[PDB]
Amino acid sequence: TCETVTGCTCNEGKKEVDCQGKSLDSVPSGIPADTEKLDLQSTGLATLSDATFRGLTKLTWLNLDYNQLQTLSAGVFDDLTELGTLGLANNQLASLPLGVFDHLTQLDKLYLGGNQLKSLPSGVFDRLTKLKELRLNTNQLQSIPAGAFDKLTNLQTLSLSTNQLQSVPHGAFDRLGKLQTITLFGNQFDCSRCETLYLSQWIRENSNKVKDGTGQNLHESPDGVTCSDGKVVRTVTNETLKYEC
Amino acid sequence: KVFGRCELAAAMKRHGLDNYRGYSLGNWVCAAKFESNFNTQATNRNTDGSTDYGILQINSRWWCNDGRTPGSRNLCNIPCSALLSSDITASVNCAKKIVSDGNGMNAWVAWRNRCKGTDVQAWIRGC
Repeated sequence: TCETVTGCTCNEGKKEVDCQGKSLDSVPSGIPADTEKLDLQSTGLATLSDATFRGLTKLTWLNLDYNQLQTLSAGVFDDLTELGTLGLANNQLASLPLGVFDHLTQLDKLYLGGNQLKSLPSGVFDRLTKLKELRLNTNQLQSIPAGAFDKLTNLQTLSLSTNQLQSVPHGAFDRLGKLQTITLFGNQFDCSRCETLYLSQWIRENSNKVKDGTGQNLHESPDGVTCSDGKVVRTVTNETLKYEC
Repeated sequence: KVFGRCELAAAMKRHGLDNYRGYSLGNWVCAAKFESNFNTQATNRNTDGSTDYGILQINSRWWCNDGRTPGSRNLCNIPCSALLSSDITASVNCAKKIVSDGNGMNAWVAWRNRCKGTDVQAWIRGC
């Protein structure tokens, strides 16, 4: 029972504020300025702005899953320099602002699954050099920008399943030396395109990474990623595309 | 187990999903395809510390008990481990409770994203 945040529950010891499942008309004003964990999942939040989290500089965990957010402001996360986990899954996000995550240099997990993203801004992840987990699955992504993932040298899990990808740019995964798990199924890879060749060779070379989920102890599914014409992607070689390429 | 498309359609039909709550067989096949890639053992962890399990990605917040999820309700009365089996009976039985809970198949986010409102019967054609 929160003394200072009406109708939310608290653990002042653990610096936790839990408002999950409370109908919110705005983010409450009485949140302790030393709060570390803030749960706002399923509160019905419809907008955020540059000032919404202002002053919550100790936050390390913020959960905005299952709200009604359609856009974010460029500065909404500005103050939150110690954030380690950001939950933005299962909102209605149609786009991300340029620089939206740039202050989150300690971010460890970023959940953007289950939105309506069609594209990613130029360099949106570049500041996130400690990111271990990125979920972009179940969106509407039409492409990935060249070098989108290049700064993500600590990344272990990248989820890209259920999107609208027809290819990935050449060397898209080059810098991901710590990758363990990637999801690629449910896209529409156009295996007539020369860009396929980078992707098929990658999957042959990294076949133990290609999985049907993000959890531990799941056996690889390198043949579960299929071209829009039904062919398994990893079977497509330079020789397969000798005519086209 | 990774099911083939027609193999799963056959299994879901055997277990009574065709037209369950108004949802044709194609809805259930398509849902499995985009939720789990037909993989009975796929899991995905969520921000609130719950986990989505198995071929239909049933969550440990409301539906199954995984012993590590805060405020769990276990409405299917089943360890989540039972939803990782190669036999789909338990996930089907629990899916029947989910689709009965008021919002139909809207619970399934990848279904809602990729299958809802499409020609889902394509997922059982050729079988």
